Amino acid sequence: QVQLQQWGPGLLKPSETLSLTCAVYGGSFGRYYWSWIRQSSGEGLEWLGQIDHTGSTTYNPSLKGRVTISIDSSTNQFSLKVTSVIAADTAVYYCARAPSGYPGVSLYQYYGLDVWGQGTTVTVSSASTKGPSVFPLGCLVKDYFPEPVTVSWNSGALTSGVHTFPAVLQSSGLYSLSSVVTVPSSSLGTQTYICNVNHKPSNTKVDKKV
Amino acid sequence: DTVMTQSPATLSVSPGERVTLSCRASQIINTNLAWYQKRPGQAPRLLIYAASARATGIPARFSGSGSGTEFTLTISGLQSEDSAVYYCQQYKHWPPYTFGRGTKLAPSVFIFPPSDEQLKSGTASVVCLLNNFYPREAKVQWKVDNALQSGNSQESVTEQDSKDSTYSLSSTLTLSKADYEKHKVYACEVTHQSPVTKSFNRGECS
Amino acid sequence: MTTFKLAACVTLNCTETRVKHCSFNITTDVKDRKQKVNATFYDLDIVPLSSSLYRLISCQTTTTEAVDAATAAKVFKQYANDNGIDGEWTYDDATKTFTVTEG
Ligand SMILES: *[C@@H]1O[C@H](CO)[C@@H](O)[C@H](O)[C@H]1NC(C)=O
Ligand SMILES: *[C@@H]1O[C@H](CO)[C@@H](O)[C@H](O)[C@H]1NC(C)=O
Ligand SMILES: *[C@@H]1O[C@H](CO)[C@@H](O)[C@H](O)[C@H]1NC(C)=O
Repeated sequence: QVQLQQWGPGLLKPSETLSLTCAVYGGSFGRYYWSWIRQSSGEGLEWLGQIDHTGSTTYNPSLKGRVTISIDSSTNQFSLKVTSVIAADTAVYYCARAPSGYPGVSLYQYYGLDVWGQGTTVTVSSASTKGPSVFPLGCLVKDYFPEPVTVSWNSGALTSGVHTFPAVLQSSGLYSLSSVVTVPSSSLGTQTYICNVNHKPSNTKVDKKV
Repeated sequence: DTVMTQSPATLSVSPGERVTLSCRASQIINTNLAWYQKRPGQAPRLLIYAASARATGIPARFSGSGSGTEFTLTISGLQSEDSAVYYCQQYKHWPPYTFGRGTKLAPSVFIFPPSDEQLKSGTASVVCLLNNFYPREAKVQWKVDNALQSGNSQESVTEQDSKDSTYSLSSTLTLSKADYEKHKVYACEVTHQSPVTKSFNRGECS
Repeated sequence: MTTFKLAACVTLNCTETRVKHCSFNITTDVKDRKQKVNATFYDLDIVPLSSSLYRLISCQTTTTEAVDAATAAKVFKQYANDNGIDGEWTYDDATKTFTVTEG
């Protein structure tokens, strides 16, 4: 019943301030740890902090004072705010829920992170943003920054059997990757097949017909 | 600050089998240990909490035991979807709840030279596609006219599909149109498993 | 070689704030009318059973150090006869743990 949905920047520059916002659908704040966890691109999970409906917070010291969370009673959302951003902060960021027991009644004071938001990729660098170029085959999106890029087919309908690959960093300082599909034999006409490609960081959505 | 230490790192071990994943708290953490599973295009989902209790939802084929300092998630009756990463989190000592660094759980060749548009812009890259490995360990070398390309080929690697088996590879050779307009044979040499290595030349037909 | 646990588990009859109201049979005196009684629980603290019935996450446990799971079976079943423990005998090959559900 609980939906977690986050959103925010995804690219920003050293010294600045990251800001992310999780909104909770189907339930409320009631004595849960509303948490923030991140994973550097090929790294370990790192616990950032958490807040409960009070305003009570607990941040990870090993981040000095940089991290700060807040909560917004009205809308059922809460929000991460990292200060003085630097390159290591490039990581996927998740909002998550942890239940905190019940004073007296409960065995423990923490049950898992049971509920996780979809994730927000946040890339810190000086480089500016460039939408990809889309070159049909199959589908090819090339030369974009930063991560990541959206690949859906026929406004979502077409789905099955794909191997949409991981991004490959080029020497040009710009990422690029390759999206395939597997539909053997033919039936070339009758059905028309389009790749939806979206690149939030740079306001680029191409519906390039293949 | 408790430090979590999983041990096997990787296990690409065969289905149906019994597997024992370890986790080791550097300190005594009673039974405050949870286990997370991480799928591909997915966030972590909660498997076992309280060192031993299955999270509401996750099937009984998962077994988390342990207490004090050495812990274990354990799976046996594997479904296909079970390839993923498996992380453990301690929650006795905090600030820093701390996680462990995890445990990680013949091909088919194709080839693809550029379209009209990729050329008309400036440079052109030729990519090949290794649909479905078993296993992923391989070397794929681009060559043009009894040569070998070094430094101008990039590599892409997928992680095992859940609703199937397998891996998948994506190499790419990056040069300018002042180099694709020329030259003859363009070979993607996929070694293992004797190799059929598709190609094309100079520009051709529809 | 290996260490075996045995959990002696009070069965719970129960039926969202995470609270569940539940009833179970407690002892003391060592042969009362076996007393049905009502306590409050945290829903995440009870695990289901094949019926709606529940057991707590952790229980009062005894540990043996057997030669084999077979010998440990005896030892526990003997230990249970010795103290007034009768119920469902289930066992896990991954926990190496015998759970008995009383009440
Ligand atoms: C004990 O619990 C049951 C079910 O919760 C209820 O029917 C009964 O009234 C309770 N007894 C008291 C004294 O509250
Ligand atoms: C115990 O649970 C059963 C169902 O399994 C129910 O019929 C019965 O009324 C319950 N008794 C009490 C005292 O709650
Ligand atoms: C134990 O409790 C069950 C239901 O929880 C009940 O059916 C049974 O009568 C109880 N045993 C006693 C009171 O000795």
